[PDB]
Amino acid sequence: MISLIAALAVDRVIGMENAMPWNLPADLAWFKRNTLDKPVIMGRHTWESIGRPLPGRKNIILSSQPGTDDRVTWVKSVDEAIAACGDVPEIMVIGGGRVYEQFLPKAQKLYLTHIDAEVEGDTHFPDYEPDDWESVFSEFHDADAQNSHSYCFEILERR
Ligand SMILES: [Ca+2]
Repeated sequence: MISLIAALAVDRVIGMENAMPWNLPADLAWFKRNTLDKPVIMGRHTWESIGRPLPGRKNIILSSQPGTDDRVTWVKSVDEAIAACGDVPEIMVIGGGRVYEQFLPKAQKLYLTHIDAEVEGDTHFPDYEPDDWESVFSEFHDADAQNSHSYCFEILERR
């Protein structure tokens, strides 16, 4: 099964030109726990922003161009990205906006972090109809000494 994992603020904003104006270590723990030892699919832009391969995860990068980093696997299409993952229990799509948009229709589960922040962004998580999904897990947290804003984790399974 294919799953998407994403952190969205209001209006489904997931990305902008500059660094995000929030500090959320708790989402980073969440992210790590949910993707550990599972193959991750990402678009070129996200790859560039992370800058190194994610440790203890097979890394698949989608690009129309030839790859520039032999440490990861580069694919030229959605279908090949899938095939390069092999036979695994769960494939994680970690971004970005263009990528999620193409994988949403094939995903069976979503791992979302809702952040209570209003930011100007140029990238949005695709629109989804909550009714097509079953909320299997949800858990709210207030901002604290370590997390700049309140947030909520939620796990949705396709009905
Ligand atoms: Ca922003």
